[PDB]
Amino acid sequence: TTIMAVQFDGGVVLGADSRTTTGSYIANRVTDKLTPIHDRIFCCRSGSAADTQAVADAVTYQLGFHSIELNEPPLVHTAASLFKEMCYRYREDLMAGIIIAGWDPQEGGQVYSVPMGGMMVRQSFAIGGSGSSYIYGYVDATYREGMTKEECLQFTANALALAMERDGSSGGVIRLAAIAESGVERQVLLGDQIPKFAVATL
Amino acid sequence: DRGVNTFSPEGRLFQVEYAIEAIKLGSTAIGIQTSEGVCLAVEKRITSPLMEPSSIEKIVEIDAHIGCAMSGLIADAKTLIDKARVETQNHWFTYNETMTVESVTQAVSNLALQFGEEDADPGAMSRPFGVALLFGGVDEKGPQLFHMDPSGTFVQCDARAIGSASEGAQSSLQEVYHKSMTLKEAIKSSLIILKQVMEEKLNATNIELATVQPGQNFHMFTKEELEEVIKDI
Amino acid sequence: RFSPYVFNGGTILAIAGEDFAIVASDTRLSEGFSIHTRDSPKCYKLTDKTVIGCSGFHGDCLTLTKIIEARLKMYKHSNNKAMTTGAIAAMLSTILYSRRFFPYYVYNIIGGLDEEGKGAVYSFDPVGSYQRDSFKAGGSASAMLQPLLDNQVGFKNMQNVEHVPLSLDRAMRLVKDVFISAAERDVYTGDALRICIVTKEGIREETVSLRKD
Amino acid sequence: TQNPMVTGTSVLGVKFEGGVVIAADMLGSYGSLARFRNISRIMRVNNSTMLGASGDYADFQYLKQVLGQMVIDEELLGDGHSYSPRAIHSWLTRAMYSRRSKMNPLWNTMVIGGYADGESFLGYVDMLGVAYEAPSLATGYGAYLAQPLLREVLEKQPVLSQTEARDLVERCMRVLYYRDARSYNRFQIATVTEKGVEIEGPLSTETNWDIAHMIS
Amino acid sequence: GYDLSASTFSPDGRVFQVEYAMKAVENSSTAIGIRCKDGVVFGVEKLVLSKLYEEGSNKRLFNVDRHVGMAVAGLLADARSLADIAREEASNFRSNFGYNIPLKHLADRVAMYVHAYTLYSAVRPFGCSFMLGSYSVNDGAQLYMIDPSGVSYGYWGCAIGKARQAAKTEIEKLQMKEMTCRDIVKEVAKIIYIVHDEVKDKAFELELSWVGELTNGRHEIVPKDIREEAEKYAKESLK
Amino acid sequence: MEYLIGIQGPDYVLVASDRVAASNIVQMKDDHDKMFKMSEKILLLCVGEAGDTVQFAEYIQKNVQLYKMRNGYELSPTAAANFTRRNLADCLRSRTPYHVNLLLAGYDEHEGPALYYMDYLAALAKAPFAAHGYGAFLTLSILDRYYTPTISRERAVELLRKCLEELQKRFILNLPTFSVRIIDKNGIHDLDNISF
Amino acid sequence: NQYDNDVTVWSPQGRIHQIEYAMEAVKQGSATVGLKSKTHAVLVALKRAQSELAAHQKKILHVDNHIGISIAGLTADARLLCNFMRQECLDSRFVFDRPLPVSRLVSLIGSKTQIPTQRYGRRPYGVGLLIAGYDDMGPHIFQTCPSANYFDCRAMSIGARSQSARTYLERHMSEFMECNLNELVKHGLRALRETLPAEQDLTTKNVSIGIVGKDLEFTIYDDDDVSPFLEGLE
Amino acid sequence: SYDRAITVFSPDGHLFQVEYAQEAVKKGSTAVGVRGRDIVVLGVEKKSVAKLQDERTVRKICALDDNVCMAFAGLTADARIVINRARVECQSHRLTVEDPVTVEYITRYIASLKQRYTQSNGR
Amino acid sequence: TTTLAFKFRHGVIVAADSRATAGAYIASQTVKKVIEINPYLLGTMAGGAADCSFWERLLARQCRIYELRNKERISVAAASKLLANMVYQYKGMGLSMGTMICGWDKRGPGLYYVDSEGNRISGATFSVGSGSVYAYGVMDRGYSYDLEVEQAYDLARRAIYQATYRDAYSGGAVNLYHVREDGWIRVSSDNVADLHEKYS
Ligand SMILES: *[C@@](O)([C@H](CC(C)C)NC(=O)[C@H](CO)NC(=O)CCCCC(C)C)[C@@](C)(O)CO
Ligand SMILES: *[C@@](O)([C@H](CC(C)C)NC(=O)[C@H](CO)NC(=O)CCCCC(C)C)[C@@](C)(O)CO
Ligand SMILES: [Cl-]
Ligand SMILES: [Cl-]
Ligand SMILES: [Cl-]
Ligand SMILES: [Cl-]
Ligand SMILES: [Cl-]
Ligand SMILES: [Cl-]
Ligand SMILES: [Cl-]
Ligand SMILES: [Cl-]
Ligand SMILES: [Cl-]
Ligand SMILES: [Cl-]
Ligand SMILES: [Cl-]
Ligand SMILES: [Cl-]
Ligand SMILES: [Cl-]
Ligand SMILES: [Cl-]
Ligand SMILES: [Cl-]
Ligand SMILES: [Cl-]
Ligand SMILES: [Cl-]
Ligand SMILES: [Cl-]
Ligand SMILES: [K+]
Ligand SMILES: [K+]
Ligand SMILES: [Mg+2]
Ligand SMILES: [Mg+2]
Ligand SMILES: [Mg+2]
Repeated sequence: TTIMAVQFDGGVVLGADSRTTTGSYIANRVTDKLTPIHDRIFCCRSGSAADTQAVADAVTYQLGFHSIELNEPPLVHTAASLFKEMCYRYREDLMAGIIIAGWDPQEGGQVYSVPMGGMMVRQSFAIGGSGSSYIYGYVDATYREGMTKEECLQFTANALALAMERDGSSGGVIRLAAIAESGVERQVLLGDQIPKFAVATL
Repeated sequence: DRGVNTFSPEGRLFQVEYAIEAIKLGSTAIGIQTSEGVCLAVEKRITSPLMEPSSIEKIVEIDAHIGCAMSGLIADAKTLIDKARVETQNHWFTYNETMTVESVTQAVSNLALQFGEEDADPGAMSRPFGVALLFGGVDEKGPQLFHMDPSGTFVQCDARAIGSASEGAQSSLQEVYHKSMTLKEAIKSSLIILKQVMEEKLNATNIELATVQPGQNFHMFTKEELEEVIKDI
Repeated sequence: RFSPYVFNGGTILAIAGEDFAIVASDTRLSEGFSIHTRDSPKCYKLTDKTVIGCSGFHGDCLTLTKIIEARLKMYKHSNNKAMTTGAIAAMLSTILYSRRFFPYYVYNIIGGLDEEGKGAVYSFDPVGSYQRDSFKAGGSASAMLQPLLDNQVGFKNMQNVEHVPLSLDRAMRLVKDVFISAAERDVYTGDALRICIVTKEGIREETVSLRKD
Repeated sequence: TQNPMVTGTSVLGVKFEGGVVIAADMLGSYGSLARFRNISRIMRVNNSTMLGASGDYADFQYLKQVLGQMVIDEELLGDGHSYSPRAIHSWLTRAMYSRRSKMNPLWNTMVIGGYADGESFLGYVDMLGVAYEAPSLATGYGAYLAQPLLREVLEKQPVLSQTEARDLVERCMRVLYYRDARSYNRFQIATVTEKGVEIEGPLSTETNWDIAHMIS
Repeated sequence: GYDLSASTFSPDGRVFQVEYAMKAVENSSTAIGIRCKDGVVFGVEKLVLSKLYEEGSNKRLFNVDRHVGMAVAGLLADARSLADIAREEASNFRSNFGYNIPLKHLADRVAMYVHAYTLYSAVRPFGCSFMLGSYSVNDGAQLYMIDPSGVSYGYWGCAIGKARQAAKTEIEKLQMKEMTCRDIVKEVAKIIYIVHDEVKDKAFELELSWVGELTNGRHEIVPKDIREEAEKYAKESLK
Repeated sequence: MEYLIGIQGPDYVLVASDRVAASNIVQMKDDHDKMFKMSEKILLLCVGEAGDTVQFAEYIQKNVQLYKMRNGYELSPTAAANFTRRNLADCLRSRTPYHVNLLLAGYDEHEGPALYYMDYLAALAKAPFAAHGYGAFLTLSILDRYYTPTISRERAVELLRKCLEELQKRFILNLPTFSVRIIDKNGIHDLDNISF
Repeated sequence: NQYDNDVTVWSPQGRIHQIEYAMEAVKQGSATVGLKSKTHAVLVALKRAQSELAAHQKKILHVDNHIGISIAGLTADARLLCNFMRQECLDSRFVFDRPLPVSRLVSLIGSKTQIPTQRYGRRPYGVGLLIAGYDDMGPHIFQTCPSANYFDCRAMSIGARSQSARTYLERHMSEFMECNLNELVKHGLRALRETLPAEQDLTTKNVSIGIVGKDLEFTIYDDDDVSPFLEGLE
Repeated sequence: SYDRAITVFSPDGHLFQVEYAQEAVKKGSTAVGVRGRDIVVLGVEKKSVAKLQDERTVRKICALDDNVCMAFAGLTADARIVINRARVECQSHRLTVEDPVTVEYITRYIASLKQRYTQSNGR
Repeated sequence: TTTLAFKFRHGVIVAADSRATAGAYIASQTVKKVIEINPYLLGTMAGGAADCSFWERLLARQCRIYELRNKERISVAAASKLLANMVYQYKGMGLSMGTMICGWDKRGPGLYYVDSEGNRISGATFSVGSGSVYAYGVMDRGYSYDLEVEQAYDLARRAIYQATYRDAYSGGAVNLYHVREDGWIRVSSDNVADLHEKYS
């Protein structure tokens, strides 16, 4: 797995590879790792498929109920807090590295990391999953303050493609989502649409 | 019908007031505290010559330094006596010392209002204890007599009677008591008073008597030792 | 394997006289090859007549002393008098045994006056075995202190010497000497020696400097 | 926590005349990876008290949540009583000991600094409930690299000015950046005086690499 | 008889035990709240039943969160119990969701707790009514009132206790939507003095609190000097 | 280490058990009794882990006696054996298993003599003869060689003595004396100890 | 009537008769007085003796070094509540290593004692307390009731004929803040003495005194130890 | 679980449930005991006769253990409960003391069982 | 530790050393290993010191309660059984205890061995502790039911002595008690260094 999210002025971009593995067998080559938690709040999942599905389902339930009770859209920070509470409390029984990202009317586009262990921190951009190791350098050199939505989408797709080339544990297609006040726009980059960088032959 | 934890308009618990009235159906017991020790004396109240008098036990040892005389509903007293015994042994176990008479009395008195029907365990106490108790003993404060009743109120007394004829007996105790009175005088005085108040002719089988002294452990008087004291009285 | 224990060092000592008790300890608190602080005494006042010395795992020393303090007040409230030195010792035995299967990693020595006004020392293992002693060393350097006390206070292995009563002044000299000797050889014992002297007049305090290496 | 995940390295503290200063870098490491490079490892508890934590950051965040809520609860009463630095240090000792005794520690080592009633307070609490006070403290590699320098200065001059304590802390942070492979050259300094608690940062030390040309 | 348990309806569909609990609130001296342009102000007529009591004793104004005040009437031990419930609810909300409880949600949660004590022979209804007040830049000023049945509504102005109707008629004279907290405190003090029956109950303390732009959204006691000025204004206005 | 043996004839059951209680390298008692009277015509012989053995046997004993007091008549040997088995098996997977091996001997008015064998797992077998302990390894073949179902009680005591002499000759442990009892229509009889 | 046996039954006037009845238990106890200055808090109690040969019931109890109480009403309820107070104080020293502030302890009593007033088959506590304490905010006198209400007091008296004591305390309370300790205790004794029949006087057998302040842990004076305070009521 | 207080005091110190239990005993068949020099004897009345009854099944005299027996008067179902409880207790005593009960020991046990059912909720 | 006891015509002899150890460190030479349960009943201690002291002190508590409740002395059988039933629940949890319960009751002189493994047995003679093997040898070669009182004291003292000689973990003093029909008495305390002088 490689997961990523990036803030821009008015929203967020999220991205993931699509590979589920047991050992080195690919059990699903087109996994959807970006799961909607509410109308404008998604989570990117890494670690155990069972654990992250169970936790995402439970948070969807909690956040939904909370939202109906308050009669307002939920805060991105609230969604992240609910993940954090569950990931921290059950840290000894879960293997879950989560990014929560979305939009709300109060604070705009926001990205939160909830890594294994269940800490929570807001970030400009976040990467996670085992493939993320191979793109720390790339993201650190390429990130610029003030990127547009379209630039965040390219930045994300590039980072993910590089990770997917090098990490045996990541691959398949790139799933992207952009979230803003106007809604959610999803897309898939496959085959020739995935950014390409040569193998350095002699 | 009302609940067991209902207050009357005078600010008393009905059940406790009624338990106090049950003490008046008991045989008379007397306690006297002197500088030489305490004595406890009780009317047995034999109801048939076929009854074994030694099977009536209204004075009991709590520990070597502490005895207890009871009046009222005697069956109720068993769990209180056992709690007193267990507490003094716990205190010995934990602290390697004897428990004070006051402390024993306090421990028992904390059971008193622990009744009621919707706080507690599946079959906890439904009512107060219909018992009054005199604890007589010796500790580092010297000789000591304490009284306790079903309200959980306890207090030190120089001399005290409880049961049916306690008014009466308490009046004679005011008349004869003095702070410098000897134990042998106290023993005689309490038998003289029991003799007045008892319906039956006093003798060496229808009373019990015990002492505790600074020298000497809890001691129940034998038939032969009672006969000796009865001669003068 | 999280371990719930660590060893923090500390040497303790108590001596019973005819009308006094001494309780003494070094003030170094250690862990591994490091010093946490040079000013952490191992003696705690319990009553006007009783002092306790505690060494071993500092987390347990702190907890146990706070438990003892609460229990002394509970006793005083239920019984209307302060706990005697003997009753504190008996109670500590039960508190230690209550953790028989997850022990307090603490070596305890009580020093105080008994009910006749005489010096009393009680020594403990971590699970609450105890007895009265005439003198006792405990903690990190106890095997260094104890033999000299056996010899000099107990007169052991000596012929042709009068078995005189232990004066406070000589007891004091011995206490300082043995800690000075221990500071030479036990890496954990050092910085300063704190001495509490319990008498009928109260508890007073002396401190003596030790090597800082 | 059985297994710490994202962790913080050393925390330093030193008393000075009129207050206490503490220092900590802004790094959460994930094993050797310098993963979260802008996190604060210092908390203002209330007006008289501050706290710095080494070890597991999620466990620190939990303590911050609990302790923050405790201060709020107390302020609601509006009754003229506040938790002193010593009280907070006591509470923390109990909490860590209690979690140790359940075999489920909070995986942290903490430094509590405060100023109340004319007295500087500086106290340590570790994950096992080992707690004490001292004129200077340093957790982690700071115990080996910083504490020797703190104590040597304090022996020559037990009473430091604020500016002397601040310069001494900066020298220690430099050493730690040279020699601790989990450190990072972006830190905060927090100070407590009569006036309250101030947290400054992000700060950096100057470094010298002349020795790179002294090998042949 | 049909009025001994909260688990028994009367033949006309009333729950008399809840009505009786309401009568305890209606025997109590008066508390008022007023929402205005930039906050909420509370005032209580606090009857002093003995001169031996300290100034401040038996407060009827509470902080239930840093941003939320509570003003009570009725049986004071019941009210304090509810303040503790409100505090626990605010605290738990912050722990679980990670931000300050919105006033309306706090009002609704405590009202459901009150409501739970109106269904059963096992417990009795609370003998208290209370107001909750807050301010924030996002939510503006909010004032809610909750009664022993567990009903909860929002208000521009509100009064509870024995001179409730007389207080409401004075509150209706203010254009509170356009006034500031500093203006409204004087009018709160004025209204308490108007509805106070100086013949029947001899001595009272005025208790004042507020939350608004001027306190940065923190619920706080009105400062002493401002309270004294408001009292002086109220007294002279009585004339 | 502990030896039990039983031999059932036409109208009696003969049983014996060693009398040693050992600990580490020493015999601590040489007159130990491993037999428990359950009722007038039932013996339970119990060996195994210290504590478990007495705790288990005395619990069974008290309950068999309770059954008598409640009902006016005794459990049969077979009912008592099945009761014993139910208890052991029910404890096997509990927090309190009992590590004991047993023989149950009895005489029923209507069914005649019975000998039952039980191991610590609570497998129950009726047998014409049986034995427990390491000593069983050296004596069961002697029983297979010489036992017949009509064996008289004299010859059973002779056969028993062959078994016990074989332990003296061949077994590495010092088991010098044995308790011997017989059960028949007239109850439980003590015979002389067999000693070396 | 149908309204007076259950603490869960409101009367049609908005009252709870069981709570009012519990308050009668305190009005019938022997009188006790509490008062304070800038530096000390004092309790003074009359002790009732059953017969001429009984000791006289304890009225003043130690809670912690900085807190003591005087009781009126059911003695067993007084002990239960005193044990709760003691435990709350011990907890605070254990956790925080500092004394529990007096006003926080009183809040805990209010909250604890309110609970049984709202549940079927439970009863109020039939005891009233005067609480003397000293903390960072100085000396305190608090009063607690069977209703679970409590009061912060300049001075107070509860129990039988305590109206007289309260009248004395109002008359002299402008003097209390500036009193030395001896003056303050004398004022307590004169207030308590107003509760007595004209024949009878304060003696070493019937007076109990409790004192706490800046320099003084909570201390109880009984029997021969009250004599210094009784001599010079001149 | 049913926790009603059943045995309570009345004005004048009476426990009416206990007094009514004693009325039940007074309507039971007569039972008599005499302590001899080296024998003890129990005899009991009746109760019904009735030719079609199996006599064995209604005895009012019962072994508690080998060395202790009892007779009762009153509610026969209640007696069966008490008897079985006492029989269990005799086996605990043997188990933990390795002596048979004294008659006073098992009496004291039965009496305290009875006392508990005058002071426990729901019974 | 070495402890022993034996029944004979004139009651029961009980003897012990006085050493305590923590590994190879000698922690004390003055431990009392014979505990006074009541005036006619003694318990002996071998194994873990805290374990023996705690459980025998609890035994003493229970025996005293028994006496108050039943109005008679507890038997040696019943006392040993109470102790066995208490420790049985803790088997496998690491208690280390080996005790002899020594008294005189209605069946005459009484002696039971009880331990943390669950054993409880009556017998004529026992020795318990790391030095027991050495004590058994000398006790066994001198024991008789018909020993005179002074010969019985001599045997007990000598058996413990010889154990202290061979066993690194036994030493200090030999403390000797005699349970008689009217109570136990303390008979002697002899430092092993003084016995060495005497027996050569
Ligand atoms: C991802 O972390 C990925 C994310 C997951 C949310 C789809 N994780 C997995 O594929 C994990 C192993 O890490 N696999 C599973 O949980 C197993 C699911 C099926 C199990 C049976 C086939 C036995 C990456 C980087 O780990 C993907 O490689
Ligand atoms: C004894 O068995 C002896 C008997 C005991 C009642 C004193 N046991 C011990 O000495 C045991 C052996 O581990 N020691 C302890 O329980 C710890 C004693 C105190 C340690 C200090 C740290 C105070 C013999 C044979 O084991 C004696 O050697
Ligand atoms: Cl998935
Ligand atoms: Cl992660
Ligand atoms: Cl991750
Ligand atoms: Cl992963
Ligand atoms: Cl794939
Ligand atoms: Cl009476
Ligand atoms: Cl970061
Ligand atoms: Cl902060
Ligand atoms: Cl209203
Ligand atoms: Cl009173
Ligand atoms: Cl009362
Ligand atoms: Cl009130
Ligand atoms: Cl009053
Ligand atoms: Cl029962
Ligand atoms: Cl010795
Ligand atoms: Cl018993
Ligand atoms: Cl045996
Ligand atoms: Cl051993
Ligand atoms: K790949
Ligand atoms: K050293
Ligand atoms: Mg799992
Ligand atoms: Mg060094
Ligand atoms: Mg087992």
